[PDB]
Amino acid sequence: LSELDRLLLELN
Amino acid sequence: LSELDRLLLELN
Amino acid sequence: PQEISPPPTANLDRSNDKVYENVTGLVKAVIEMSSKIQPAPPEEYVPMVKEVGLALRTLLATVDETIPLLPASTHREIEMAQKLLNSDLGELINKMKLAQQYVMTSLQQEYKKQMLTAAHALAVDAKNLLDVIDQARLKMLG
Amino acid sequence: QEISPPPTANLDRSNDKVYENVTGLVKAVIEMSSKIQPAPPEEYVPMVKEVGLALRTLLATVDETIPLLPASTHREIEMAQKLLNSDLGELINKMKLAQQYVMTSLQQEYKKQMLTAAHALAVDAKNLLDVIDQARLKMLG
Amino acid sequence: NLDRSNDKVYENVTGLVKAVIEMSSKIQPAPPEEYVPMVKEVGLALRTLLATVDETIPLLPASTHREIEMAQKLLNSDLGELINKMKLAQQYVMTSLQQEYKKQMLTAAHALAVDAKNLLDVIDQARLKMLGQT
Repeated sequence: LSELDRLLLELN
Repeated sequence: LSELDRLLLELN
Repeated sequence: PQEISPPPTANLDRSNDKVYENVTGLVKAVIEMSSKIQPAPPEEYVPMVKEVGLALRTLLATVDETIPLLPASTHREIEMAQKLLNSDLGELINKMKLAQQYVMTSLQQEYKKQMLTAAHALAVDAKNLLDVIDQARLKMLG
Repeated sequence: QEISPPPTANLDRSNDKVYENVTGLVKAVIEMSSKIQPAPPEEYVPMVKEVGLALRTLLATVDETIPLLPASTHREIEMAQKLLNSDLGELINKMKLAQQYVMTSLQQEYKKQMLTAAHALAVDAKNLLDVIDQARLKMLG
Repeated sequence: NLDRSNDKVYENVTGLVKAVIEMSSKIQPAPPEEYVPMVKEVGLALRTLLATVDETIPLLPASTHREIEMAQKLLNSDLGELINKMKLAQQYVMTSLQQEYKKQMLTAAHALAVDAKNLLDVIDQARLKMLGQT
């Protein structure tokens, strides 16, 4: 999930 | 080219 | 285009089925993007995406809180189905970062088609996850 | 949904290296998609390398062709070229997922997505040729 | 048939040929101090043309590269002969030989023009090959 979160971070 | 040829003609 | 699943089985009450709710939620956020975007610039799809990606974070969580309880033996297909959704999101992102990198270009309209494509995949697969898990509850019952 | 007519018959193709390279690249893409299903990573990683080698070749050649072409077309071509680089990029992404998920159920799904990318690449390589062709015929008046 | 809108080789030939003509049309009335600059322009235009051709070769089939290389040599040789006769003419300014030396000048210039045109004709035929005409 940390990887899904790293993606999400890129969007912020 | 016909223009380049028209020049060439001036030379003969 | 082959393979197809018949409608979600009727044999299971969906009143407190948060997977069914989250899938429906995720498919819905894709439809929002997939149907708006053509028009709007980077100040409008970048969130439209973050949205889809949030709705997925949820579904994935809810599925985490739901696997323990199912048969141990069916935990692998569901864990896989989940990772697939992750990469589906990854594609969507890659094609977003691209639509951005090329704004007001002939290429902008193209990376947009690639987004719609990737988001459609996401939804189809979100629906396949639910399909798997249902088979997983059916098993546990009979 | 879209489809285009066989490449124009109004151009000689014995000195046509763009044609040769598009042909080359589509071949490497067929080779991959015919072998890919049973192939392990040792096998299919190089199958993708071949696709990239093919495409790199092709792109050089288009580099060396643009100068013979009206400047009015240099943009369409230069964009098409960039699109092929992204096509190759999505193909590598997927290759890499397939690698990771060897010994698992998803080796076969990520292989399906390789085939998709590799198909997009081929298709777009053929559209590029169609554009370069329209360009040569503008040059030739 | 060919579109010359950004044909630098055609653009340069035309200059080298225009250059030879300005000289040719000017020469009989003219002193050494006027005609050497004229030949200078001819040479500059030649130099420019050969550079452009040097850059165009790589985009063109190897089957043609030497016909072009030879055309290129030929042009250098002609500017050779022209510079030669220019020097004679200066040597004999105010003499019974001044004319025949100007006439050998025009002859050299006109050969240059004519071979420059042959080089355009070569290189065109190679682009037609590369763009694939029928």
